[PDB]
Amino acid sequence: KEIPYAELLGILSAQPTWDRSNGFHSVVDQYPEFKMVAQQSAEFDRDTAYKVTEQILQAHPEIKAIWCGNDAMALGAMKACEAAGRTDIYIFGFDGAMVGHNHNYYGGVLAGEYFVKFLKEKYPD
Amino acid sequence: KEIPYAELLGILSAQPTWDRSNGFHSVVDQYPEFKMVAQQSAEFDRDTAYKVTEQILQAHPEIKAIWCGNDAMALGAMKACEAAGRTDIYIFGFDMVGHNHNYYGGVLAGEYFVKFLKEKYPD
Repeated sequence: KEIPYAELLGILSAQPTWDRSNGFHSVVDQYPEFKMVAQQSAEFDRDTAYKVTEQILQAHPEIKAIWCGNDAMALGAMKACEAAGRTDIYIFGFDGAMVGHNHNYYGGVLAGEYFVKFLKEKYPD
Repeated sequence: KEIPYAELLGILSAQPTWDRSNGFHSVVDQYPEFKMVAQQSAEFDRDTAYKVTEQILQAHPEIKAIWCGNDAMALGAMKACEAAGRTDIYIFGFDMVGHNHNYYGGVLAGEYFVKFLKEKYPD
């Protein structure tokens, strides 16, 4: 039933962080089977994402996926999963590159659609 | 030895959030005994802070203090601490090439946070 996941946020003071995450959540939050059990900044950085993911894996072992606000954080997350033997966890991300929406928000929307479609196929009810 | 704490940030897209937090950290980060174990927006909102703090207290029972980017969040955090029986936790709050008023308010709040907590928890 439930698909628990974690999210790695970018730098909290940087607008791309909010736009990517908000776009992602505009989609994923419509599918209540997806449960965000952890959400933390990894500062758009690979080494920080490794450290943060290592901690998330210990506190929330049930996660099936991690969505990341840039490629560097996804790479660090993937390394941490490998180091923990958690090669089962799926890693996703969007790297980019106010009234209305922009590039980072729409990219988060499309990334969220893919995240839902992929994970509902792997983990149907 | 160490003094773990949590920070409740304002609305992430609002510049006062960052001026206040950056001024606070310009002081606190110089003192290595203070360790920020959780940092999360509570949207400058009391009821959001209540819910966010309830979650932080369960993930990070080691915390001895919470610093908040406005009064509304401090009040929500205080209520959450009471609800969890954690009346031991101290709550604090305050309500770009140059520096501005919110930054200097954060600096003064951080100086007070350090002084107060170092008197409560001396080496």
